[PDB]
Amino acid sequence: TSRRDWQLQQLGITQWSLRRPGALQ
Amino acid sequence: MIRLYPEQLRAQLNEGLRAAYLLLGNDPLLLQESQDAVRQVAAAQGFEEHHTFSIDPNTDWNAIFSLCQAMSLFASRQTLLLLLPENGPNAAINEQLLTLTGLLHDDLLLIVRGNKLSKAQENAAWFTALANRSVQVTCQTPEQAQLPRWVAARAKQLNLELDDAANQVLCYCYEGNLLALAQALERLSLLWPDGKLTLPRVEQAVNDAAHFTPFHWVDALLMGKSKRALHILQQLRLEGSEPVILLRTLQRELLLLVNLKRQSAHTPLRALFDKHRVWQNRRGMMGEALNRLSQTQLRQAVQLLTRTELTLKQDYGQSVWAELEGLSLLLCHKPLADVFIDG
Amino acid sequence: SYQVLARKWRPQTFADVVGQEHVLTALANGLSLGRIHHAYLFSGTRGVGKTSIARLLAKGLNCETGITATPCGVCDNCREIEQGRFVDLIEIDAASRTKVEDTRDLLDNVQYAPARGRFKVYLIDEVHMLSRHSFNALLKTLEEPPEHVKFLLATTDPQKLPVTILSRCLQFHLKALDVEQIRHQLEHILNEEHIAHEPRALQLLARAAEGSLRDALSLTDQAIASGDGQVSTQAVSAMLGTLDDDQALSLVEAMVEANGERVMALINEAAARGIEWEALLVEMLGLLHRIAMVQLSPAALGNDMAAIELRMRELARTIPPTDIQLYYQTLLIGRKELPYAPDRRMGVEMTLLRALAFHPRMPLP
Amino acid sequence: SYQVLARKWRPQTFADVVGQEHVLTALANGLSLGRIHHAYLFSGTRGVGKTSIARLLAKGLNCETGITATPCGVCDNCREIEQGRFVDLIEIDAASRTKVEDTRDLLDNVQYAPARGRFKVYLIDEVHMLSRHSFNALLKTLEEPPEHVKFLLATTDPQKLPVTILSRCLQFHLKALDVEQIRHQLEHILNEEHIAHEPRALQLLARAAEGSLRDALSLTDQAIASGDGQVSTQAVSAMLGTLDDDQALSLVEAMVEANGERVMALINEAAARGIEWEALLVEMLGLLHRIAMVQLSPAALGNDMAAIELRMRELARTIPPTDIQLYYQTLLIGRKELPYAPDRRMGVEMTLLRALAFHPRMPLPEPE
Amino acid sequence: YQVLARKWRPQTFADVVGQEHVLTALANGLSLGRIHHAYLFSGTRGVGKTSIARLLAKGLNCETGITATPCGVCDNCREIEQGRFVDLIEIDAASRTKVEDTRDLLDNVQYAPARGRFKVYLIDEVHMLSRHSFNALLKTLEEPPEHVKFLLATTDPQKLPVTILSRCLQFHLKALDVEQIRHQLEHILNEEHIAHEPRALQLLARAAEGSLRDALSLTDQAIASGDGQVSTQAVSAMLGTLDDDQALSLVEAMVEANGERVMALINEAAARGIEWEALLVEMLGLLHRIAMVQLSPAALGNDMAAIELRMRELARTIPPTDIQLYYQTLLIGRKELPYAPDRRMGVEMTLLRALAFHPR
Amino acid sequence: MRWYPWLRPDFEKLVASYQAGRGHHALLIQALPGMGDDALIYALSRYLLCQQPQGHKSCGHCRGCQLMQAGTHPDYYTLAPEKGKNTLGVDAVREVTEKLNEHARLGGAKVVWVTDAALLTDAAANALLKTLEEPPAETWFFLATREPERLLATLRSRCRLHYLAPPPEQYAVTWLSREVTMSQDALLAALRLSAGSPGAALALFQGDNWQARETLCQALAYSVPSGDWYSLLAALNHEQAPARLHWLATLLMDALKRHHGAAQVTNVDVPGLVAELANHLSPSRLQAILGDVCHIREQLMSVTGINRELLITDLLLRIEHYLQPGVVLPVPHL
Ligand SMILES: Nc1ncnc2c1ncn2[C@@H]1O[C@H](COP(=O)(O)OP(=O)(O)O)[C@@H](O)[C@H]1O
Ligand SMILES: Nc1ncnc2c1ncn2[C@@H]1O[C@H](COP(=O)(O)OP(=O)(O)O)[C@@H](O)[C@H]1O
Ligand SMILES: Nc1ncnc2c1ncn2[C@@H]1O[C@H](COP(=O)(O)OP(=O)(O)O)[C@@H](O)[C@H]1O
Ligand code: ALF
Ligand code: ALF
Ligand code: ALF
Ligand SMILES: [Mg+2]
Ligand SMILES: [Mg+2]
Ligand SMILES: [Mg+2]
Ligand SMILES: [Zn+2]
Ligand SMILES: [Zn+2]
Ligand SMILES: [Zn+2]
Ligand SMILES: [Zn+2]
Repeated sequence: TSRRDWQLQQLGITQWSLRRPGALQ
Repeated sequence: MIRLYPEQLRAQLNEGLRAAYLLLGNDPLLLQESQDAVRQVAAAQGFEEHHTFSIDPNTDWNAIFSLCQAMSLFASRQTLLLLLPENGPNAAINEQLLTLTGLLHDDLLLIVRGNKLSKAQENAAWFTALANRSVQVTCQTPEQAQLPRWVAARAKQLNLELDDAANQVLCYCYEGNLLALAQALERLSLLWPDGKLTLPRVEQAVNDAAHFTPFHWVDALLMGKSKRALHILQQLRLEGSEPVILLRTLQRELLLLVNLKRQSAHTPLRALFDKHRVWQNRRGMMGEALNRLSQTQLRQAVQLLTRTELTLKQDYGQSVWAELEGLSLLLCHKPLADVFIDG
Repeated sequence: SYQVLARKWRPQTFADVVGQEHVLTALANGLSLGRIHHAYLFSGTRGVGKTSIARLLAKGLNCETGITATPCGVCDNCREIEQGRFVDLIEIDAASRTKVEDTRDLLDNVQYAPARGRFKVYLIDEVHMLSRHSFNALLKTLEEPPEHVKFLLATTDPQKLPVTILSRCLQFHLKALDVEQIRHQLEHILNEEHIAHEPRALQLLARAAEGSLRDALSLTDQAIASGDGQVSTQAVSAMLGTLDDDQALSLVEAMVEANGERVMALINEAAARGIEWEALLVEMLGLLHRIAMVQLSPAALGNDMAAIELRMRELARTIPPTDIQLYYQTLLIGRKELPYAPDRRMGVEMTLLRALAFHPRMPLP
Repeated sequence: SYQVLARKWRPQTFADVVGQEHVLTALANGLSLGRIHHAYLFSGTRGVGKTSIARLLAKGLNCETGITATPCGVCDNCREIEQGRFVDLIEIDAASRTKVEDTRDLLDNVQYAPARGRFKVYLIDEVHMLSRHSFNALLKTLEEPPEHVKFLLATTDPQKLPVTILSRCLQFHLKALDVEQIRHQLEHILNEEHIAHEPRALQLLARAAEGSLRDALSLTDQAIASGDGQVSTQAVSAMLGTLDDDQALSLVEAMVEANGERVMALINEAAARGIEWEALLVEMLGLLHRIAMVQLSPAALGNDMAAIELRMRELARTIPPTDIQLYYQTLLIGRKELPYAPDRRMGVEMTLLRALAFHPRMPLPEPE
Repeated sequence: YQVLARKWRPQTFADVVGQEHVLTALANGLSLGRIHHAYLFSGTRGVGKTSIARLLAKGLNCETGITATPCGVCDNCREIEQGRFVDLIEIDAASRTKVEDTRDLLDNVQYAPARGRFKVYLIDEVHMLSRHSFNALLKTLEEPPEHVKFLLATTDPQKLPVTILSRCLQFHLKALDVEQIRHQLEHILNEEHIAHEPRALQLLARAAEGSLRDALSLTDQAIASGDGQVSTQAVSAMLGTLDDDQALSLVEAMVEANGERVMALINEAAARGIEWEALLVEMLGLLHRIAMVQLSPAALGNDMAAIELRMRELARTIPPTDIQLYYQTLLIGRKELPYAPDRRMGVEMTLLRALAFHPR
Repeated sequence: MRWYPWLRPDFEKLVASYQAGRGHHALLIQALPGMGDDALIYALSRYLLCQQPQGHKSCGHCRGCQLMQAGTHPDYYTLAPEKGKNTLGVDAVREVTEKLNEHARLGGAKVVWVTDAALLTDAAANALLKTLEEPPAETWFFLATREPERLLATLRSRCRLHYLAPPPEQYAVTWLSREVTMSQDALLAALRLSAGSPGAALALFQGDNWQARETLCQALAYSVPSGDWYSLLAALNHEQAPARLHWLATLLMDALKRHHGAAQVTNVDVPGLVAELANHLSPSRLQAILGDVCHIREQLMSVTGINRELLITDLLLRIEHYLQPGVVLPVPHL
């Protein structure tokens, strides 16, 4: 919703959020 | 011209013979059976010499004409067999056949075997001239609806007790391939002299050799039988059929469905069918397909078709069959999560 | 001078043949009743025993004692046929004789009556490689077969043959041998060879055979060579690991289970083999798509995936559809980004890690 | 005058073969026991040594001392095989011998007994290029060959062979050699050749080899040519190791710390040094990827870059994974944009400025 | 008359501009007697791959001996330069791609050289050969006879099979810098006695994009259209060099989101006649300069002093993220400019998209 | 092939070089369709092949002139796509290159003309590279293209580029009024649609193209008030689909310009349609539709054998879908 996210989407920079913290070791 | 069917030739031959015989159709089994019956009857009537030729512009007609005009040293009532080309007669072939027609006489017996002739091909001077003294046999492979009747008749002729489940299994496994059905029946009879063909016995001695066409796949899609559509698509892939023909066959029906659904909100369905010149037997299937799905579907299908065509042509990919299966499921009443559609 | 198991161990009687019960029973009944067709065609997969059954039928037809379903195997004709020295037995190799002038010289010799045997058997192998004119000549011969001549045809792909030849021949399709039958045959052969073995090794060899007993014998020979005269489970496992090619499905399973160590091990194994990375991604995408299709309907899989059908169905049952869609999207994005990555292996590793942990943020309207 | 190292240093015995222990052990056991098959297929990547192993097997079979797993190498048969002059070693170039006529001739001339050796070994190279007719013709001969005939096949792409041909053969798949084996082989070869070398040069050459040992030998020849008779670290870095410098790590650390002035100074220093911009972006992407792998698995980093190990581990402990992913994606997109940029240096500067502007912790100040 | 790119072809290693590492490696190899049987020169367009290969062939087949400095006067060197030397066989690899050609060539590798000591097969544009040709080449390349040498030159090394690359010694040429191209152009013009100016040579070198053949082609264009004089005005006219503040005015209007003024400026520029790609490049450069100024106030170079003030104003108003967004939008517009119904239409679409990007 | 007046200046330049023996062996002329570059190339070829040129003009009496008029000159070679096909194959290039190795029969120059270098395939261009690099003596190559940026870089980097530009709009309008008889607004709109090329506007007027444009305008005027864009299919499905897509794109761009309050518009004859488009559509939807139309036009012009009807139907369905509320519009990517 933030303008930064909109600008990032316009730039094509895909932003990734982790969903399985337990996978990392 | 006396029109008949392969199931009504023995009686006619017993009644009498004819100047010439024409065998047109698609199924090899019925054609060869009719040929064998005619040749056996002719031999019983004294036709000893038999000659076969394949119609081809490369092939020379001089030898055939000389054989027709010439007389055997110690034989009479010769038999001549002509195999027409798969594509069909050409103008030169038509002229050659017209020339041959005059040479025909009582002793000579002409048998023509080949694919079914189209409206233009059927219209021919030689064919019309011979129609007065010719017997034609219609050989069309029975549809899936008509197949079980034919299978039951075959089983009864060979003195075999065939169950309904066994009949259905045989029809499913060898759909569109009557030669395989006949060979399977012979093998089953050899295996069990008693002739009690139970379901397990047939299930344990049958393999998948069905033959299909893209029209069958489109009809299955319209009906909604997902399993039948997948089976047909798998068989087409196995036999090595180019997906382009499948795509173009599906495109026409998909566009017709889209247009009809768009216009169905303002005009009666019968008027639209009359305007678009649809086959009478297909009207019920078309109406069922239209009522089965809404405008939400038939729109994502267009996207899938376009993406598949682009992948085939621009990228020269090899995942066309997976996309075809996905589209087949989409046309059927399935969720189709729509991530693959790439909307 | 040890001989190859496939070459040394060959069927000599219908009893020795493993499986293919329907074809053997039909042939035996036909021979007993005197119903002998003028032309037989044999079809099936590799190593199913087409040539062996054809040779056994040839022995049965020309046996000195009589036209018996089970040849004696002791008379001179049987021995000569087994050794390939019988006068009237002709084994035409269509693969090396596709020329018309080579087939015509035999179809002309068909005229002469057999010197010794009752029938002048013409065994044509790999018949699907013949030329069009050769097919025409064979069609003529089958249209006018002398009563003292028989034809046996073997082909892995009968589709290539013209429909006329198929119509003028009696077809027999040999089914792929089952795992249990292959395992039992291997156990019997090893017991008769006085070679130690373990049940798990036999099971693994049978699984790797994939319905071809000849492949099973070849793998058994390789295991014996590696195990130094013993078929040990360790040697079979090592061989299968070296020649394993199911790494894509293993990677998919590891990604589903969210086990980074297994993913890294599989990636290292693939790197050692040298498998193309883009091809690996394409295979993984195809596997995910087919699992999704199976979830939509069980009829998605056929005989093509029979080798790994069970694993695919299990994954379809267990994994929720949404996770499959997410993994498919992640792998598609990884494939899109692969060309710009400095190393294709690096791109594959990044894509797999992203699928394991990093959830893409779905774009907002 | 000097012959190429790849041709000169060809393994003439099973002891000289580097790696491939499983295949060598299997062949030795088969020869010792006497269970010799009539169809061997060798598959793998390039430079693994399929042809060398085939030649060694041919030497082992046809040796005047008998069928031995350790050929003498002194008897006239071994000498002729080594020199490529043995009469009973028919080598076929399947790449040029593709038409089925050649296969038919070979099968027609397969019945005659060997001249001198006890076997007539047909070694067909690049068998994957044969047409289907050649495969079909060879099928039956492979099924029941004469006792005095052995077939050896080698190819790089066994996936396109007919399934029957695969079923009719004993398969041996060679795996790519690891870094340590390549480095050891290069060290041994250089010691034999009496050429000075340094450990890091060998490490770089082994890393650049990427499994194929012939690639390693070619790169070693290039390094020798460049260094004028010596293999120095600088000489190798000039052609291959233009990348893998501390400048990339310094730039990564500066970007992580949002030190714009430090990044600009590093860019100016790199420009003065004459550093390729695409290589710099590649190195930054690689460093970010390895940090991500360290975050995933602690054992991701090997000894190859041990010199910086500690530092890398620090970047793994502090930087959250999401920031690393953002940096990696930004650099990748900048790489996509580099070809169309007005200038390579300008493109890299713009990419770094974009990365700094969207810094997760301390973005650049906004106008007011 | 022969064009400059066809008349000034290097004839000795002393005449080669740049590529020092490759020349040094070749000289060391020839001096130490470590000649390889397979060389693959990979590089961008017009960096002397063919010239280097021909010079190497001359050095290998010189009468005096195997030397890194061919005399250029013996009969072998003269015949090689003329191109009628029997033992030097130059394949095209584009007009002869079928397997039959390669197979018959590989059957003539046994005969000894007619006149020289090495039989040199120079394969140019080798990336246009079918898979069968590469596979046939492989084994001969691996272990050829002593008296045969293979030279390969390609501009696309990633299209070759990995085995072919592994069987050859790879030399990667580097793109020439601006200064080297300018110096070479100045030397050539001095030799040809043609007037020139420093600005014209600088512009030509910058427009060459690292390719010397392109630089020579542009110089020939200027000479033909410049009445035999390489003047700054002629070069600027040919290259459509922006001089006034059209780029800055358009950038300011785009930032201000004043579509009317943007369209008016576009129409005026179209009426004047301007190269759109040059305008986009200038706008990208201005945006990069503004971003640099935002990073540090001293980044602004003295060259753009006349507009410095104005530039600084933008640095004080436009957020850096917006500058990045505009830069990427203009870059995308530049990329898609060729694939548009019209260049002006593409420019207008890009500028309208940029106007619609206003996040404030 | 018509000799337009505005080609007189450029010719006087090029021929001059060939008079001094300083002409490049490969000339690449950039010009929009209908600019008459073919006439210029033909004139240059006629001058080169003439045996007794009279200054800058061919005599028209020597054997070379007679053969060129009869189109049977042995030394004149032309590379054009085969009848029906829309590409130039490798075989023709190989044949021409092999023939070039022999001396001219008439003992003069040899001229090779490529009708459109853009139609060359990759293999043909690669084959022609080396021949263009070092052609035999007295060999001249002439190439023509619209956008030299699409040609292979190696091919571009070995030819002398010459750019042609159209005259001022006033001159083109006057010439069209002299030739064609239509309203001033119609002539201006045709010229602007032609990117300023006078020849293309004359071609549009001469034929049924104007009627097709009027039909498309009427269909769009009917469709815009409602949500029925699929009805445009009948107006779009045709061989000349790229031209109609270009017309639609120009209309959408003019609507966007009016939305932004601009002054100049490509279409100056249908203000009502532009006003309706601006009123009934938001700028974002207009931009998305314009991008989709341009992408579809590029796909149709690039891919070989692509199905026109299916692509147009999918485009129309997607356009209708976008107009619905709550639809994520596409974003350009690279
Ligand atoms: N049904 C079977 N029973 C026993 N062995 C078999 C059978 N089928 C194949 N084999 C084994 O495979 C080997 C070769 O068979 P092959 O002639 O290749 O059959 P096909 O012609 O079907 O490929 C034989 O030595 C035989 O031992
Ligand atoms: N295992 C190995 N041990 C030592 N040297 C090897 C090995 N494999 C390859 N080489 C070297 O690489 C060169 C090329 O090997 P090659 O015979 O082409 O293998 P392949 O047939 O797999 O390409 C040989 O000259 C040899 O010196
Ligand atoms: N590095 C270089 N040194 C000198 N001249 C060069 C160089 N690169 C290109 N040229 C010029 O290019 C022309 C030769 O083209 P060349 O670059 O050899 O073809 P390729 O594209 O195969 O490298 C010559 O006229 C030469 O002046
Ligand atoms: F011998 Al087979 F298929 F391998 F008939
Ligand atoms: F000779 Al190889 F891979 F076997 F290059
Ligand atoms: F001659 Al080039 F690229 F122009 F090899
Ligand atoms: Mg067999
Ligand atoms: Mg090899
Ligand atoms: Mg060159
Ligand atoms: Zn017997
Ligand atoms: Zn020895
Ligand atoms: Zn010299
Ligand atoms: Zn004249």
